[PDB]
Formats: sequence, structure tokens, C-alpha cells
Amino acid sequence: MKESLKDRIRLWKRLYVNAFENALNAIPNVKGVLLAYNTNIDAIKYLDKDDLEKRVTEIGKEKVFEIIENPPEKISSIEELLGGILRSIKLGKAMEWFVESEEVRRYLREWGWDELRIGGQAGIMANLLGGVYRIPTIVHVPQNPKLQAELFVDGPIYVPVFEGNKLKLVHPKDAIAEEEELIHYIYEFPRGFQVFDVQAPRENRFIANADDYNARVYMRREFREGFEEITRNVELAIISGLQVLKEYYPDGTTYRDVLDRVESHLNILNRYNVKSHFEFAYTANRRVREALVELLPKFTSVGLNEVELASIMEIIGDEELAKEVLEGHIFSVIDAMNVLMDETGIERIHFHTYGYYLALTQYRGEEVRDALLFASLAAAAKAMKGNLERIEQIRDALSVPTNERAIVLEEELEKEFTEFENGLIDMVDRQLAFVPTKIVASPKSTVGIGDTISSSAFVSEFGMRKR
Repeated sequence: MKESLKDRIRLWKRLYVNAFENALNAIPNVKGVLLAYNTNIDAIKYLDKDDLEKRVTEIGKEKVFEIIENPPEKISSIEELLGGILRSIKLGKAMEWFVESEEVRRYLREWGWDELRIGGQAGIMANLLGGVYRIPTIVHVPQNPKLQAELFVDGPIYVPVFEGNKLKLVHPKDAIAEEEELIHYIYEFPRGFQVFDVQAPRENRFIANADDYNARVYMRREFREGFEEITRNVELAIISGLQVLKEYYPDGTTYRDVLDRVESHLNILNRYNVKSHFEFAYTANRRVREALVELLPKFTSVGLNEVELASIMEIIGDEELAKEVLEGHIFSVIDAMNVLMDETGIERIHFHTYGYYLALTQYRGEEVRDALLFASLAAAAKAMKGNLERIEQIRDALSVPTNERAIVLEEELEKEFTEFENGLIDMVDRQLAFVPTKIVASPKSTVGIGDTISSSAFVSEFGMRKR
């Protein structure tokens, strides 16, 4: 007879338990992951009403409110900084503007922060894969002054240093350098935060970006001259941070100054049979977005969400498919994943959205689904606790109810794409895996989650499949 809704609920609970056990057994098999390129410092301030109003008044209230109506491209004055914050509160929208002015950068440091944590997709994933999962990790740190180095947690996290010719791997706190602090000031505000007449529709953040190095992808000399020797020490690589690249720069350089070098790294990784996963974050420039699609055949794997997959369909699908993917309509998402895998021949695509994940793979097996389940629990644990510290904290995410609507979506999906096992579907020359996720009702954290999902699935899948 058909498995009822209450039966599929029990069945997903058992799959989640077994997948957590299998991931914990498999993860010790991973002998190294490389993470590149973006690592910075995040300085978080929880905005205060009086303090923010006083600063708007000091600088000139008429100049600030004008900036909310006509926003600039980047921050070049204190008026523009505080205009962007109030616009972010008014619209309720996640914004990030680059700080060009040295005077504003001094003003931001004096205003300060309530909390400091590692930033950047590579930097955050070093603390997760190295600190929590204990996988030996080499991370790219474009500028490593003391304030940056000491944001890394204890565990097997490593950065390359040159001893004349010989490359060594040491903890980041053992490699402090006289280098720039790359700080992103994150001004956070709750649901219905109010300042003057302006009031927030929902909770969000404005980011003031004072980081010259990750914006242009300037790489350490150890990754420029010693990449092959780094490669010899890992089995996996996760590449992120290319989404900032512009087609043209005012100094006449272009995006290929960085992408030719990235491609040279991929050539090395593939010569050593390292499996690589690209985080295809939204890339505003369409010519750069297309050059990154054309680099996908040299990756093993790609991670993307509904905005990021819709964006890629705008350049290689069609606009109507892109619209449907943006909304997370499962059959259009599948069609899009298939179009991307037909265009690139990439072996793995992991899609993640609100309620469910999909993974389309050229190879077959239950490990693909169990890695998705582990990633779901890692994400729910991070959102629950704010930041994770040990891998046993992810066990508590087993208590978070699985999203019941996505259990029902599984039926709809299965009527067209028959399953051979729960969450697992054969196609002619590929496999599709589906899991319903764990949505945390009152999350302590809303940032770093997408990377947590995408990294955790890729690394635990490899660990489980390794033979």
C-alpha cells in the first residue's frame, strides 16, 4: 500500500539517525581539505536606537535621509555610511557597500563592535571542517595579522609558510604576519527596529566592507608559487570568493587576471586527483558569470541555491526557467540542474533551498543522500546554537522536527521521478538525491549557513564513498 505521511515521518527520522552515525564514522577518513580564497574579519554591531540617531544628527540629518532616496555605488563619506544603514532598515534588505574612504574606515573602528568572528567563506569553513569535524584543513588567508590569526579555533587548521624553499604547514596563530586587518563591519537590527520615523519590516543587516584584498582576490605568494606542494597534502578542495570579480577595473586590469590563475590551480588539483567543489555564489557581472560556468568542467562538484541557479539559467537556460527556479519549483530546479550538467559535464551538483536539498550526480549510491542528511543536521545545529564547537552538538539537531511540507513534496516529486529508495532516484546516466530539511523555528544565527550546507555535504560524501 502507499507509505502514509505518518510513516514517512518515522522513516525520515530513522534515515537522519543512520546518516549522522555514518557521517561521524566516515569523516575521519578525509585526509585533508584545501579552502580558498576568501578569509577576513567580521566585526558585528547590534544597532542601538539612541546611538544611531545621535550619529545621524551629528553628521547632518538632511544629508543622510537624501542618501536613503539616492544611494551611492560605494561609501565615500560618513553620511553615506549611515544613509546605507537606515536604507537597509527601511527596506529590510541585506546590503553590502564597499568603504573607499580612509576617514570612514577610522570612524568605523572608533564606533567599534560587540563581537568579533572569522569571516569569509574559506575562513568560516576552516573553523567548521578543521575545528568541529577535525578534518586537517589548509586555508588561504590573504592577510594574517594577529587579530585575523587568532579568530581561528583550536584543531588541525593549517596555513602554508615558506622556510627558504621548503613549504611548511603551521597553525595560523603560529604565522602572524605584519599584514592588513580585512574587516567587514556588520550592523545587525531586529524585527521592527526603529530609528527616527524609519522602522524595519524584518530583521536584517547592512555590511560596511573595508577589505581591499578579497575584493580583487589577491592571493598569498605561497599559493602563487607553492600550489603544487599544498596540493600534495590534501584529498579535497572547496573554492569560493570569485563572485566579487568585475569584468573591467579602472586600472585597466580584468577578471581573467584572477581566473587564469584559478584555472591553473584547477589543472594542478586534477593532475593530483583532488576532488574540487565550487561555491557558485551570485555573480553580478554576466560576462564573469559565464566565464565561471565555462570553468565548471574542471571542477568535480558545484554548490548553489535558488537565486544562484536562477542566475546561471539567465545566461545558459531561459528566462522563464530562471523565474521558476527562483521560486524553488522542484521540477524546474531539476530541469535546470540537468541543463547545467549537460552544458558542463560536471560530476556533481548540490542544490539547497528552503525546505529541501537536491544532488544530481553522475555516480550512484546511498552515500549521496546520507551526506545531504548530515548537511541538514549541521545547518540546523549551527542555526540553533549560533556557532558550533564540537561534532557532538550536531546530535542535538536530531530533535529538530523535519519539515513536514517537504515530506509531502517528496510524493509529488516521486509521481514523475520514481524513487528506488527513499530520497533516491535513478535516471539513465545520473542519480538524483532528495532530502527534506530541518528548519530551526527561532534561529540564533542566520549567516554562514549556505557554506555550512554545501561544505558538509561534499566532505562527508567523499568520506563515505572513499574506498
